[PDB]
Amino acid sequence: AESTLGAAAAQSGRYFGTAIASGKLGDSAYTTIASREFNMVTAENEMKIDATEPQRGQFNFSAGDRVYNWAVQNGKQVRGHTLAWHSQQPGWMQSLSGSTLRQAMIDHINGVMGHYKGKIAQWDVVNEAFSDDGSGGRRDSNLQRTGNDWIEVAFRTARAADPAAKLCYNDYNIENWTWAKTQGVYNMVRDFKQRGVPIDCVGFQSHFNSGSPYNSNFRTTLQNFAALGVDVAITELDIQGASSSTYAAVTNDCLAVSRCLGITVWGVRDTDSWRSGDTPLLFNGDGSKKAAYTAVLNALNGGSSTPPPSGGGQIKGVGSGRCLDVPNASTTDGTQVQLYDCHSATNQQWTYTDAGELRVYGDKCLDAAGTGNGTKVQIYSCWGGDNQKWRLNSDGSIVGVQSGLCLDAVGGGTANGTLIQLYSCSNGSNQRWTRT
Amino acid sequence: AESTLGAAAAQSGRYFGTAIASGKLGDSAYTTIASREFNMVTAENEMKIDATEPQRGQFNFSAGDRVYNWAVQNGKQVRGHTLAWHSQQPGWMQSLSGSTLRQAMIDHINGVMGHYKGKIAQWDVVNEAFSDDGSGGRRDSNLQRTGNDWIEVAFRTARAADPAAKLCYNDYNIENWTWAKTQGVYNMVRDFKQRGVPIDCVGFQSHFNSGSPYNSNFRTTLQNFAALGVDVAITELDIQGASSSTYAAVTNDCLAVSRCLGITVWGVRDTDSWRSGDTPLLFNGDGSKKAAYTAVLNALNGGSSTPPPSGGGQIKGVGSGRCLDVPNASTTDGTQVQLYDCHSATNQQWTYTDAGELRVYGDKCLDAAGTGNGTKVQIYSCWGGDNQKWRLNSDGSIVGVQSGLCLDAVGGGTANGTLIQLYSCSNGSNQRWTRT
Ligand SMILES: O[C@@H]1[C@@H](O)[C@H](O[C@@H]2CO[C@@H](O[C@@H]3CO[C@@H](O)[C@H](O)[C@H]3O)[C@H](O)[C@H]2O)OC[C@H]1O
Ligand SMILES: O[C@@H]1[C@@H](O)[C@H](O[C@@H]2CO[C@@H](O[C@@H]3CO[C@@H](O)[C@H](O)[C@H]3O)[C@H](O)[C@H]2O)OC[C@H]1O
Ligand SMILES: O[C@@H]1[C@@H](O)[C@H](O[C@@H]2CO[C@@H](O[C@@H]3CO[C@@H](O)[C@H](O)[C@H]3O)[C@H](O)[C@H]2O)OC[C@H]1O
Ligand SMILES: O[C@@H]1[C@@H](O)[C@H](O[C@@H]2CO[C@@H](O)[C@H](O)[C@H]2O)OC[C@H]1O
Ligand SMILES: O[C@@H]1[C@@H](O)[C@H](O[C@@H]2CO[C@@H](O)[C@H](O)[C@H]2O)OC[C@H]1O
Ligand SMILES: O[C@@H]1[C@@H](O)[C@H](O[C@@H]2CO[C@@H](O)[C@H](O)[C@H]2O)OC[C@H]1O
Ligand SMILES: O[C@@H]1[C@@H](O)[C@H](O)OC[C@H]1O
Ligand SMILES: O[C@@H]1[C@@H](O)[C@H](O)OC[C@H]1O
Repeated sequence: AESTLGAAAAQSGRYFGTAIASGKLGDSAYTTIASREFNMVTAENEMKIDATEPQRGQFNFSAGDRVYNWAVQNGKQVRGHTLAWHSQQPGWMQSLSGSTLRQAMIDHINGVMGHYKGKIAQWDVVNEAFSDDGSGGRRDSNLQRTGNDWIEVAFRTARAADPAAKLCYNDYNIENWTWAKTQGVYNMVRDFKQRGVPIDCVGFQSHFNSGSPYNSNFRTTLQNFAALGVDVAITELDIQGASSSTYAAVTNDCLAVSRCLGITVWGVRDTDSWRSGDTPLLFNGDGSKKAAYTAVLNALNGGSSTPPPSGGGQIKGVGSGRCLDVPNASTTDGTQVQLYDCHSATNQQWTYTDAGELRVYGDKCLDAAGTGNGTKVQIYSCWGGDNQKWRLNSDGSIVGVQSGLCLDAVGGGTANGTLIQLYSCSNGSNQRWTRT
Repeated sequence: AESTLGAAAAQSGRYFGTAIASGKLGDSAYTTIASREFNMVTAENEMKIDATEPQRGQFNFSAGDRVYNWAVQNGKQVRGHTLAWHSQQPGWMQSLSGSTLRQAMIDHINGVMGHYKGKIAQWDVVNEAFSDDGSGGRRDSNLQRTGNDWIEVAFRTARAADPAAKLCYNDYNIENWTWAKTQGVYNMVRDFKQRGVPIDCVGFQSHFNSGSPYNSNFRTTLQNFAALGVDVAITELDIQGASSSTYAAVTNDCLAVSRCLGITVWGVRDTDSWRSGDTPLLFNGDGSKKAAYTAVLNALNGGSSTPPPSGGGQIKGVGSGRCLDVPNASTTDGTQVQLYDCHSATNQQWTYTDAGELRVYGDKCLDAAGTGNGTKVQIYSCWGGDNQKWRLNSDGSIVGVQSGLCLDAVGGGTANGTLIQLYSCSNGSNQRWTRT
């Protein structure tokens, strides 16, 4: 079922999930995508400390169960997030310290895991316990101030509460092997395994942005932890800008490590993101698939046999043999493109950007002035509009992110001068193109 | 005066205005920008038919004077918009026809211009009277069915009401000289001027987008109308995606036409735009100046003494005599840039795009990881974020759109390897650059 992320992921024995917000489950557009694309669910906030234990000793699972129920009803496994954490603690817990806090921490773990016993695949037992100052030490929080052994205690408590669950330590900025934080978590996990402290997995949040960017050494980081005898999981994936290349790279890294269980993107649509401003997810506001969605799916399906055109390249249609060409190498906005015999000419050299654009001349974008059939495909100044973004389907077609339509040679004409338009996608040779 | 659009425009005897919404005059961030940047105002809706005459015979100038007064008290002239139009007519007018309507049009023109007699610089007497079907003929409206001569009557009536006001015919899609609509309006005005019909100006709304793209022949259109003996004005300018080149082009088209009175953009911030989705204005919602803002300001001030580079060029520091360089021509995201002896190489070839990016390698963007002083300036995959958009100030400084900070050579360093950071613009030589 290589047509959806979850099913594609399943072809390598992995899962592909998302974070579900219970308040969005009544949104049909939202649930339609969520249910179809993922086979793993994480509650975005519903299973956190403040949501599950509002007052000390009083547990509440109405919010968490709404997410859980929806997940199982739709055939998805669930990752519990999160049991021990310095953030989003209910007021009563924030005011605790020392042994009083230590026991509350333990009491909380028993209460939540007990309620969900035998129903959770993975639990992020402890979340973000290391600092970002750069020395890879522990984050100073009320939890850490109860004693360095609090994490160990949390894991032992969790194991006893629900032995069927995989116990994960979850954190961010621990993807780049060169960062001190990453090495600090490694040493802790190694220490745990050596002394018999219960831990089965390490979750790498994977919140990538220009501040803490993706680095190919992520694969080694994954291998390094995997070699300690624990599984690894990409738990909260989102990339600032949503580079197609970066999304594909992350996917291939996980697929390269046998112990990488799966990938969870932190949200469904960009509009649902905790950082919508970074348009970091795979679907945009209107629910359409972004260029990065296609790159992720293709990556899950094993990628392509031959490497795409590195910088520049021509787009040749199979049912014509001609290359996508801008009439008379013009650079005037609003110029409808056409089919024409191939040759070395800039007005026939298109570049597919990580943003999903098909640029010509370096700053002119394949543009669609409309969303319906017949819409002329032209060139317009690049500005990032969804009508300037395209997805390159494995079947050789090129669909408009905004329109959902495919680049179509009018009347299936193959002769030179044949204009390009937007028409319902098919499989006709007048809609398939070959990178070169 | 050359730090604000209005002032820069004033240098050539022109003006630079915007459309003011009475409901936003209580928003200090709105007015802080409006009062500072523009010296001409058009009420976005407050002076239209339905707003000034909710019932035949009874005029309500409250909202209108609110805008007019704010304008005058803040040193701005006013464009009256608009006296006779098929849109936004009150309910009672939308039903009138023939004679009674013709008389209603006249009375309305008399009432409004009477109230504002001698206070209005330009009045859009007639708005959008030609259709977009491609015939080049009049639009079929209750107003047109009263007699093809309605437009002539409106102008004769207007001249009578207030002879001190320049009377304009305003429309959209009349910017491209090759369009039939444009010719339809051209012939009418030519006829009017010959037969003596009182008309002083033609307003070009200038709403450019992928559907009706800006075309360089726009200057030809302006020059052809100017030749007829009428003034011309860019009345409701907004460019989809707000390309710097296009904004600069339209500005130069006006500066090249002795009869072009000035330029008005249809709104203050992108969030105030009637078409926010197209982010077609000069200011972002947070109030920051967009790349296009600087392109317009530079254009109004007479452009750069030397013709700016055309994609893929070097950026050399004035104080160091060294170029903006990507260490070892690395392509990895997060790599901070440096200064280095200038030489022909891709890691020194920067392309400034219409969106305001400084690209390298084709799909890598000069990127600011944060917004405070000391923020590292690096390269990151291009995605259109404001932390990847820059303004090329005429003084040679390069300011980040998001941060409002200038590219800065750390500690005024001048040697190879000096790193680049963001910092408060200081006019220092380590913040000045020459593009070649
Ligand atoms: O709630 C959590 C967020 O607070 C957390 O924020 C991360 C903070 O660090 C960011 O990267 C920094 C970039 O600048 C360097 O100097 C710092 O050393 C880096 O840590 C990172 O991008 C943010 O996401 O993210 C996880 C949330 O749960
Ligand atoms: O007002 C509260 C909101 O600010 C709060 O926002 C949530 C904060 O956590 C987000 O998820 C985290 C992302 O970073 C990872 O490192 C963490 O592990 C995640 O838990 C979540 O997406 C936001 O919605 O939600 C509750 C509001 O009351
Ligand atoms: O609900 C009403 C709104 O829909 C209405 O929107 C205004 C419509 O006119 C816009 O200005 C015109 C843009 O097109 C040009 O050709 C015309 O000449 C302009 O007048 C204006 O910006 C919108 O706000 O406003 C009133 C609401 O009640
Ligand atoms: O205007 C006409 C187009 O609308 C028409 O479009 C075709 C519809 O059927 C699809 O299978 C074809 O691929 C598509 O081109 O083509 C003829 C043109 O005159
Ligand atoms: O209300 C009017 C709009 O309907 C009008 O729309 C234009 C129609 O033609 C297209 O080519 C243009 O892109 C589009 O803006 O614009 C003027 C406005 O007053
Ligand atoms: O390289 C940086 C200098 O360019 C920077 O210069 C300061 C800019 O702001 C002005 O108000 C100060 O007077 C001036 O010194 O200082 C920091 C340095 O790293
Ligand atoms: O765009 C076409 C150009 O590429 C070709 O060389 O000559 C014919 C033109 O229409
Ligand atoms: O990036 C620099 C490169 O351009 C120069 O040639 O050698 C030194 C490098 O740091």
